[PDB]
Amino acid sequence: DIQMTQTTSSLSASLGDRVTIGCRASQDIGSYLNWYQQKPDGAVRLLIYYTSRLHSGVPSRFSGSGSGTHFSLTISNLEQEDIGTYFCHQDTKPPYTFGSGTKLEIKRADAAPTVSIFPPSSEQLTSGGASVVCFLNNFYPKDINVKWKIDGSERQNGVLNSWTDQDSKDSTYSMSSTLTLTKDEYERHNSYTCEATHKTSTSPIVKSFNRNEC
Amino acid sequence: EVQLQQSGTVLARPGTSVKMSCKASGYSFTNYWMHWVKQRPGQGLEWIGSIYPGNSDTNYKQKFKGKAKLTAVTSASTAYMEVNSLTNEDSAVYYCTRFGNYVPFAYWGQGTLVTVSAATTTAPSVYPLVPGCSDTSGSSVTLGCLVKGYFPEPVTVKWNYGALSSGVRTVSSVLQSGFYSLSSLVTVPSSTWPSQTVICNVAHPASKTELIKRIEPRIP
Ligand SMILES: CO[C@H]1O[C@H](CO[C@H]2O[C@H](CO[C@H]3O[C@H](CO)[C@@H](O)[C@@H]3O[C@@H]3O[C@H](CO)[C@@H](O)[C@@H]3O)[C@@H](O)[C@@H]2O)[C@@H](O)[C@@H]1O
Repeated sequence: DIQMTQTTSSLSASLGDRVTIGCRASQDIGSYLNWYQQKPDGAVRLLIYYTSRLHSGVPSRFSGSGSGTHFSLTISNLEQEDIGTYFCHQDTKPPYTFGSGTKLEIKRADAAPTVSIFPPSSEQLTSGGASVVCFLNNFYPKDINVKWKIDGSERQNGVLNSWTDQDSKDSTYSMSSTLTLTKDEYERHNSYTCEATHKTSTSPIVKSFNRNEC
Repeated sequence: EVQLQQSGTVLARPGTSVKMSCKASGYSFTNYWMHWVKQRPGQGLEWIGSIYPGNSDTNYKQKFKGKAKLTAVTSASTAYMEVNSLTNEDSAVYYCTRFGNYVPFAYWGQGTLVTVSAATTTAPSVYPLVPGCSDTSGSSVTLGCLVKGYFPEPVTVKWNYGALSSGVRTVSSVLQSGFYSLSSLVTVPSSTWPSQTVICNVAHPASKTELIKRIEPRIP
């Protein structure tokens, strides 16, 4: 079939900047190249069809170009609402094929995380489990490290890390790190600590609690 | 005007078949081709085939002949796709999408998530996320719910039955040892909590469960 190749899988750019997303076809497809935008909730929307024609409610900021083999979607001036994943699509004739997408992130001013720590609930504890949660709120860039210390000793096992999607309004991220223990393991130690290292500060933000309650 | 309404998430055992639906409204169903597109995580988009409901003509990507079957029922204004001999490779979000006229895929369904697995449905356990016994100041409190041990996807979380949406942060689900977990957090003014019911609403479509978890201060 016709292989559609996208230039890059991810792109980061500042508000107001010109942004290009590229697509290449393994054969000449003339003008039969389309651009769809997919949002985090999975919604798909046609933006550009037949190489260069804008579809419904698409801002004048968007334009398309094509040589027949090399194509690009261009955003003149990046706006908040432009977050999403962009896919190209050739429809010369069946079988239709698609590029594998380019995820577009907004490059924001650096922002330090606000850190919160959550001891296990009595509800979980009574059931025999113990999860400890470190929450890092409203930071940029996405890259962030969370270190757990149990009774002062580093713990890597049983830790699960996850991020939100980039905030649609202010471009920040949040993330949680969850340390999973048995109740018995949890009650065998006193000090629970998470340390968050982020490029905004050379020193980590540290949050702790003591199982013996302060 | 034009809407494409797809069926809900499905869990299916390997080797069996699933049949999903795409109800069309707001246009003449029989006068436009309906296409189906497969999205597997980190595998882009794949075109499956299309059907013209007016005369029942179909085409397929060669790969999907005998694997996916497209049908349409005019009286119901509904397009169907039946995928047989299910393998892990068939776990995906499937979209129905309308083609034309003089535009390509102008209208899309919301997608149908298929999970192929031998594992049974497991409802999540929900635990409250409550600050430690009074140790941080002081105008904005962060609360939450830990959602643990569920299968398959998805789970959705909302706050105060959807009335609370500002300051809500819900992290992506993670898969570990066959099960999924996520957490949702909300940051609200100190005068709101513990004053008013901060409830998280946890829905798990596969198990048909709709859970609530009250967020209450710790026992002194
Ligand atoms: C301007 O460029 C855009 O317009 C192209 C779409 O234009 C066609 O849309 C009308 C409907 O065409 C479908 O119905 C025709 C007759 O059956 C088929 O040629 C079109 O169906 C597609 O072809 C496959 C069947 O061979 C079927 O799977 C597909 O649905 C037609 O009047 C216009 O030509 C769009 O591609 C360009 O972006």
